[PDB]
Amino acid sequence: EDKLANSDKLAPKLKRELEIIAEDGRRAKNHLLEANLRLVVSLAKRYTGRGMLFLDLIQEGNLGLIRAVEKFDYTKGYKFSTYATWWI
DNA sequence: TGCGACGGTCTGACGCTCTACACAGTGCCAGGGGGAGATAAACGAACGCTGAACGCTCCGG
Repeated sequence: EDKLANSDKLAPKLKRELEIIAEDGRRAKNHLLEANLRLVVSLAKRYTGRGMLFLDLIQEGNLGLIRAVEKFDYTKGYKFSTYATWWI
């Protein structure tokens, strides 16, 4: 999606393939997010019962978790949970 | 479709004062942006000093 975001002229079939890869990447974004909904629910129930509703805490942690997945890299050899927990 | 019945939904449940009260278990710091207060200077203003100067009654030789 970064390559197709550029203004350089490429093949239209190549741009279609890049859009397909971008759609697959967005599907991966989703799949990771519904993978980690359970852990953000657990860490939100860790912080409940203090004047703020449970589902509000879950959704705010979900915002923190999409922040986490925006700032996650595979170069460091650690699991997603221990890095996501700080942002949650 | 007619049947009860099963169920949810919804409502108020006389009136006032004398009286009448308050509310509780789970992280942490660094980097950076704004405006509050102190500073010393500045352009302009008017504020004083300079007695001088005009004019008066004046006691007067």
